[PDB]
Amino acid sequence: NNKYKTKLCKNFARGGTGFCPYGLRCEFVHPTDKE
Ligand SMILES: [Zn+2]
Repeated sequence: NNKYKTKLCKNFARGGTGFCPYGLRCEFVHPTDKE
């Protein structure tokens, strides 16, 4: 289900930028990040 590391970025939150400045190195987990 969840290992608790599913922190959808404020960047990728609807109404935000949609781009994390950190990219892949972003600590916040993207909804794009699949297994
Ligand atoms: Zn991110």
